[PDB]
Amino acid sequence: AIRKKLVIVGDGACGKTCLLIVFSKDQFPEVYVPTVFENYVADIEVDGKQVELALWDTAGQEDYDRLRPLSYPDTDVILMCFSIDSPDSLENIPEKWTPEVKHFCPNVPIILVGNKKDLRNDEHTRRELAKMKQEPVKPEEGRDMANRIGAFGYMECSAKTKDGVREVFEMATRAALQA
Amino acid sequence: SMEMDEKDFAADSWSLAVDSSFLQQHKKEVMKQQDVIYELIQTELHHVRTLKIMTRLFRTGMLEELHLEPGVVQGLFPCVDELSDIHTRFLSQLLERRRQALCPGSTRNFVIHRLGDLLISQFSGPSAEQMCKTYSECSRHSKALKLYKELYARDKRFQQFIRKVTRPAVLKRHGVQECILLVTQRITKYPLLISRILQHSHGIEEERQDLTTALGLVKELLSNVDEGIYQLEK
Ligand SMILES: O=C(O)C1(Nc2ccccc2)CC1
Repeated sequence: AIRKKLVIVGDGACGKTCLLIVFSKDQFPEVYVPTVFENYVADIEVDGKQVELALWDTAGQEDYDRLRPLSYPDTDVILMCFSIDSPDSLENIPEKWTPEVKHFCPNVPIILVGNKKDLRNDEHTRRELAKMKQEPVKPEEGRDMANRIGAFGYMECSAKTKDGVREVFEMATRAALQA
Repeated sequence: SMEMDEKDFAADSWSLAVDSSFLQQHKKEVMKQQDVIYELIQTELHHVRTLKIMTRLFRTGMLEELHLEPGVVQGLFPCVDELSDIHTRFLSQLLERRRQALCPGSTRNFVIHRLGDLLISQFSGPSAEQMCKTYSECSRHSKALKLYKELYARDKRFQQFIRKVTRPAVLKRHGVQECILLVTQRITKYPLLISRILQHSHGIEEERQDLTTALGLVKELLSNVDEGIYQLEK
């Protein structure tokens, strides 16, 4: 087993904490969804290789520019998160998150992850977004953004329905393994 | 950690920790408030358990089993004694508040109605000054990590000691570097927990105001810690 380190970055409403919890529990919490995530060491086996993946969150650190970079040392893979029901969180990816991740984590692979994909076909979501001259982030828009920022790849998931969650973490393990 | 507190906080939520016939007696909004309060104490117990691994298992183990140069162990675990005193006292007050709230004849059924006052005390006055000063001193976080990395890759006895004390499954996510980041990230969890407790504390207006003040206090502390940080290099 090789030890690798994954850090999840992105805006407050991107749903990065829910993604970590649903993955670490391997279930959608049926009684209480916790407010915070501490850390977790996942035993993952991808493409025949056994890896110990330490999972870290940056939630609560978005306003503290000197505290936040202390999460970056020895990172092997970055999960750059944005919410599909929030086009403004995607707009902040190349001008706020990408320059910071490339300064503190040079040559580290970044996977651009579109969270809350179930909300792409939500009645309340499409209506609420239309009241601001907006619509849910389309799959081609996420792919375009990942190209623009030089991401290793672009993926989508839904922590609520657990769809796409396992695949994001297996891919992240594969990205951490490359040299 | 002591078995007493580990059992009282073994459940995933307050609604699962209390007896179901006690849960049935409360309104939904109370259950939601209590679940976040339980998470605050539960994660505070884990944070204090982390600082105990750093002082008793890592730091003291290196002083008694290794011949490290003077100042090496201090550089690996800066302010851990001060941090352990600050948070063990805060945990003691949270656990005492829970205990006074227990129903007679019960060791699990309780409701914490007044938390904001305890949070205002913690994040104000001398106790706030000592947390700001101790967390600003984060500036030594990177140097501690480099020192650990240098020793693991150059010292046989240090590597054997590390491999030995971190071998139990209970320390899987609690190694030297994991401990250091878990401590740095703790302070930025407080606003998240307090805002969700406040979200469900509008029932009593004094409690909503106490929590609003307590939230403002944590954010002032975090802003002060953030401004006082500058990475040190060896
Ligand atoms: O080498 C392997 O076993 C892994 N898969 C992999 C897949 C595609 C290209 C390169 C490598 C990293 C997990």
